Amino acid sequence: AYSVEIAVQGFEKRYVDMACNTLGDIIILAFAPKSYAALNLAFGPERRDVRLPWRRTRITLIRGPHIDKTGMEQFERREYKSVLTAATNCPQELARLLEAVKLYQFTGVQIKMQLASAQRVDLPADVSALLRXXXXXXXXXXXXXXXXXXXXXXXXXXXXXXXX
Amino acid sequence: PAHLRSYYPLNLALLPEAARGSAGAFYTPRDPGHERRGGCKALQQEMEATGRASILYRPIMAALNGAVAAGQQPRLLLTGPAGCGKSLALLGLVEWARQQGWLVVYVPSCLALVRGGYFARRGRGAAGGWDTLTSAQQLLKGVMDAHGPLLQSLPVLPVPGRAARRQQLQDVALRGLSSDDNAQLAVDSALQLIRQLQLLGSGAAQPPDSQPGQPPRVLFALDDYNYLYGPTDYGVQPPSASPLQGRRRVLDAGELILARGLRLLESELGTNPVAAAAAGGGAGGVGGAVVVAATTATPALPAPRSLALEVPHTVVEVPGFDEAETAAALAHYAATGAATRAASAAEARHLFALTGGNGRELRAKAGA
Amino acid sequence: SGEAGSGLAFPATSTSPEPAGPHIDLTGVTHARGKRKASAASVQLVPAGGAGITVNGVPLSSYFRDPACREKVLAPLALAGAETAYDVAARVKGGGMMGQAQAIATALARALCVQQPSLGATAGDGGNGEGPLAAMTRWDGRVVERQKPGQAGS
Amino acid sequence: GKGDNRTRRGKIFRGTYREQLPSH
Amino acid sequence: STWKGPYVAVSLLQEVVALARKHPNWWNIGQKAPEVINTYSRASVILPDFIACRFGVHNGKSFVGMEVQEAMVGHRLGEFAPTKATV
Amino acid sequence: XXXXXXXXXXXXXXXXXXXXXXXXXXXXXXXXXXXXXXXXXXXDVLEVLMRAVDNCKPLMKVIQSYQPRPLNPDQSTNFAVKWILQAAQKRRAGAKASMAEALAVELLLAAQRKGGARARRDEVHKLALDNR
Amino acid sequence: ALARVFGLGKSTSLAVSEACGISKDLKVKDVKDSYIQKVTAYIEANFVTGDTLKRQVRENVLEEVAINSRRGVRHTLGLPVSARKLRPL
Amino acid sequence: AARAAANAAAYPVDVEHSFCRRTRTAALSTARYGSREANRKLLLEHYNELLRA
RNA sequence: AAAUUUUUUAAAAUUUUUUUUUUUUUUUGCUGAAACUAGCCUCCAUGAAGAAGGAAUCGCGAGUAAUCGUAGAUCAUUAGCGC
Repeated sequence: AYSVEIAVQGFEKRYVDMACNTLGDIIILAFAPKSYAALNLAFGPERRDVRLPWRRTRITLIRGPHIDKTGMEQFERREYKSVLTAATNCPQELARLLEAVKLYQFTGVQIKMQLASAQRVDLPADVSALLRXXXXXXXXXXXXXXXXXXXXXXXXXXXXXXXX
Repeated sequence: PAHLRSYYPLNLALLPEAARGSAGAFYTPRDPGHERRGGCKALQQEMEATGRASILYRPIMAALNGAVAAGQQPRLLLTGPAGCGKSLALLGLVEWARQQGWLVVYVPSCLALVRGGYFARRGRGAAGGWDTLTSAQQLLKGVMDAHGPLLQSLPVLPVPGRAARRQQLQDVALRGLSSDDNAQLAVDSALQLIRQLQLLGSGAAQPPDSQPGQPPRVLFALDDYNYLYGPTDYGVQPPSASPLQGRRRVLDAGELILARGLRLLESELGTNPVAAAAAGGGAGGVGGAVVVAATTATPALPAPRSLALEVPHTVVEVPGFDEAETAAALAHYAATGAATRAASAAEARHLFALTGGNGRELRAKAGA
Repeated sequence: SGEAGSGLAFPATSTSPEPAGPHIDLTGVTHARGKRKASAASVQLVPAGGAGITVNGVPLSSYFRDPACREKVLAPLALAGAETAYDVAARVKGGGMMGQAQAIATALARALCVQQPSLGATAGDGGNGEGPLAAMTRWDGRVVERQKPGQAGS
Repeated sequence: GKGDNRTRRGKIFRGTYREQLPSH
Repeated sequence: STWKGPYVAVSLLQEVVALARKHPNWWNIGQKAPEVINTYSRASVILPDFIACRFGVHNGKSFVGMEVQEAMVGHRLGEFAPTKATV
Repeated sequence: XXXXXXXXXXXXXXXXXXXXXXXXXXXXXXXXXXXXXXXXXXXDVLEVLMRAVDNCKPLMKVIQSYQPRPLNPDQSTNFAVKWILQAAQKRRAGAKASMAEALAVELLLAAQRKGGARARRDEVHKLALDNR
Repeated sequence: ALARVFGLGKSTSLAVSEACGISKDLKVKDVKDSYIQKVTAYIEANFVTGDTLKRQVRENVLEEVAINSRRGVRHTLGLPVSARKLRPL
Repeated sequence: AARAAANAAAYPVDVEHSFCRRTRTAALSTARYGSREANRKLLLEHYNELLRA
C-alpha cells in the first residue's frame, strides 16, 4: 500500500518532456506483467498525467550602463511542471523505482518526489487500552535540498500511519 | 379581498409621527429646510414621489392583518431585502389596526432610538446602563399625540406581583414629558408605560368603575428592529486613560436601558403567565400584547442582517413585488404624475426582473 | 451532435480565444460559456419557473447591486423577449462588476442561442447567421493594453 | 496626504490599513 | 526607545568612571568638575544626574566643549555637536 | 425610437467627464431628470428633453479660414449635448447647489429656446449662413 | 456633535461633549447653558485653550533655545527638521 | 484593518496541526531536528501524547 | 453564597449580585548595536498656503487619458510621492 507522486521542474520544455516520458516508461515497466503465469495490479482510476501552468513573473532591467533611464528591457524566467501519478502494493518494485531514478541522470531538471505510504506504528499499551476511525494519517516528513552539494533530486516522502 | 392588488389612500390623522418633523420638537426649531428628517423614511419617500399617501394592497399584508386579528401568534418577525415591504407593510398594519381603534405604540425608526441626543449615566454595574433623554422623550410625545384621549381614559394600574417585591397613564406620560435635565425620570417613565401597556394587554387588572367593555388592544410596531442589537453611536471615555489619549469605548445596545427594555421579541412579558392563566392560552383567550417587528437590509450602524433569536416566535419573509403588482404600481405611478406614460408588458417584466422585488429602486426607475 | 467553430478574435491591440462552445445537455438543460474580459463565466439553462435567475449562488439583486449593471445583466435576456420561463444557473470568475455583468450576458446569450437557433449567432451553419441577439454572441475580447514598458517621459 | 494620518482610506496609502504580516 | 532598554552611553560611561575617582557628581550639589571630559562619539544618550560635567563632543573636525545644565538631561549628546552651516 | 436612448447615453457619457463612475454620473443625470420633473410641475420629462435637444441641433457646421461644412446629425447631437454641458458647468460654478438642478434648469431653458446654449447655437447657425 | 470647538482639536472636542453628555447630531444652537458651565468646568479638568498652550510651548521652546542647542537655532532660523512662513515664534 | 486569511507567517517553528476537510484527514508536519527520522521520533511521541486525551 | 443595584416623592435595571481560584487571545512603539540632526510607526494638540493658476506650453484620439488600488525590486527598517 504505497503511493508515489513525482514532480518535475524545468527550463526547456524539451527536457521536462523527455523526463516525463522516460519516467512514464519506467512506471509502466515497473508494474508490468511480463508474463501471464502468476494469475492485484494498480491501474485504478486514481492514475493521471496532470500537466500544469507556471508562475508568471517578469523581471526587467536597465539596458544602458549609466544615464540611460529611458533604456529598459524585460527579462523573464520559465518553470515548466508535470506531476506523475501511480501507486502500488508491494515494496520491491518501489525500490526498483527509487533505484531507477537513482541511476538515470537528467539534465537541468529537478526531481521532487512524494511518497505517502502505509507503515505500522507501535503504541505504549496504555493508550491502546484507553482506546478501548477517521483518517488521521499525519506524519508529513521534511528534508532539506540545498547547501550540501545536491542539484535537487530531493525526495520528501510523507508517511501514513495505521493503528486500529 | 376585492381590494387585492390595488392602492388605497392613507388616513394620516391616525399617524402622528409618520411624516412629521420628528426630532425637531425638543431642539431649536431649525433653519427651514434643515429639519432632521426622521419619521417614516419609506413613506416620506412615497410621499415625495407620488405626492400622496397610498400603498399597494399585497396579499402578504392580508395574511398579516388576519394573523394579527387572529391572536394565534402575538410575536412576528418580518425580514426581507431593504425596505421592500417592511416599512410599507408595517405602516399598513398600523393604519389597519387604527381603523380598528387599537392602542398602538409605533417606533418609526429605531435608529432614532439609538442615534443622537443628550444622555447620562444611570448607576454602576451590570444592570447599570445608559439613558438617552431625547429618544425616549420623542417616543413619549409620539405616543401621547397618538392616543391622548385613550391614554387619559386609563388610570394607573398596579403591578402584577412586584408589589410583593417592593413590599419585600397619561399621569406617567406627563410625568416623563415635564423636564429635560433629569433624563432618568423620562426614560423610566417610558418603560413604565411599556410595562403598564403590557399589563393592560394582559387583562390582569380590570377597573372596578369600568363597564363590561373590552380593553383597547395593545399593538407594538418596531420598524428597523436590529438597531437594538448593533453597536450604537454613543460612546464613553474609558476609566483607564487620560482624556487626552481618549479612544472611545463605544456603547452597545444592551448597555442602553431603554432599547434593552424595547427588546419585545426577547421579552417574556408578552408570554405573560398572568395572561396564560386568566386567558388560558386559548383561541378565545386573545389576551397578549401582539407585537411585530420588521428590520431592514440597510442598517445605518453595523447591526446584523439576521436575528439569532432564542425566544420562540413566528418568522414571515416579505416576498418581493411580484409581476402583477409591479404592473399595478407602475399604473399607479402613471396616475400620480411620477411617470410620463404607461408601461408595456415587456417593460413591466423587465422591471420585475431588474429590481428583483426592491421597491425603492422600482420607484427610482419610474420615469424610465 | 454537429457543432462547429464559432469563435472570433474581434479586438484591437490584443487578441482573444474563447474556445468554449455552447451546447445542450441530455438533461434538457443547455450549458454555455462566456467571457468578456479575462474575467470569465459559465451558464446552465433550465426551462423552469423555479428559482429564476442565479449567478454565484445568491439571488442577483444583492450580488450585483448597481441597477445599471443589473440591466447590463438582463440586456440579452430583455432583447430576447423570453424572460421568465427559464431558470438561469450560472457561475462567474474574476475581474470587476460590470465586466462580470457583460460577460454573464454573453454567456446567457449563447445558451439562449442553442435553445433557439435563429435569435442569435452560432456555428450551426458555417459560423454565420442573423438575429437580434446574433450581435452580442461574439465576445468583445479587448483587454487592457499593457502598461507601457517605457516612460511617462514628459 | 489624501487624509494620510486619520482615515480608512489614506492609511491604505501609508501601508497601514493593510496590517504588515509578521515576517523577517 | 524606552521599551526594552532605553539608555546607551558606554564609552561616555568609561570616561565618566574615569572622572568618578573622587566624586561622579560632586558628592564631595555641583562645582563644574574642572577636569575636561572629551567623548569620541555623540550617539550617546544623557542619563539623569550627570550635571555640571564639561563635555567635549566630536563634530568630525574637532572637540566641542559644552557645559551640561538641568534642562539637557533627557537628550542625546549628538544634538549639541553640529556641522556649523550658519549662513 | 432608439435615439432617445442614444441622446440620453451620450448625455450620460458626457456627464461622466472626469474619470469616475459613470454610475455616479448616471445617478446624477437621472437625478437631473427627476429634478426636472419636480421644478417643472412645481412652478413631461423625456418630452421636454427631446424637445430641448431637437431645439438644439446644429445642422451645418463651419470651419475657420470661414468655410461651412455639412454635418452628419449624430455629431450634431454630440456637439449639442456638449454645449449644454459646458453651459451647465458655467451656471453651476457661478452658483458656487448640485449639478442635477443645473442640468435640469438648463434643459428647461434650452427647451424654451433661451439660454447661452441657444445663443451660441443660433449664432453659429447664422454664421454658417454668412460665409457661403 | 461639537466638532466645533476652536481652542482644542476635534477628538478632544467630542471627548469633552461626551464627558458632559452631548452626543452627535446636536448643534451649538441646541445646548442649554448649564451644560456650558459643565463643559467649562471640564475644560479646567482637561487642559485649556490652545493659546494658553501656545504661551506654554513658547516657554517650552524658549527652554530648548536656552539650551544652546541647534534645534534652538532652528527655531531662530526656521528650517525643517523632519515653509518657514509660519514659525512657533 | 485588513489581513490575509492565509497568514503563512515565519520566524518560528512548530508541529503544524491542520485538518483537510476535502478528504476528511488531519495533517501534522515535522520541523524541529535536522534528520527526518529524529522528526519521525518526535512526531511519533507527539502522536502517543495526542492519544493521552 | 444567592435572590441585589438606582431615582423622585412614586418608581426603575437582576433574580443573577459579592468572594476565591482561574484562565486564553491580543496588547508591548518598530527594526536595528546605536533612530536628536537624520529613519519609520501610533495618538493627541497647532491647523499654513491653496476657492482651479497669466504670458507661454506639453502629452495623448479604446479598454486610451484620468482616477483607483494592488506587488515586485533593492532592502534590518526606511519608496508616502521614485521606478
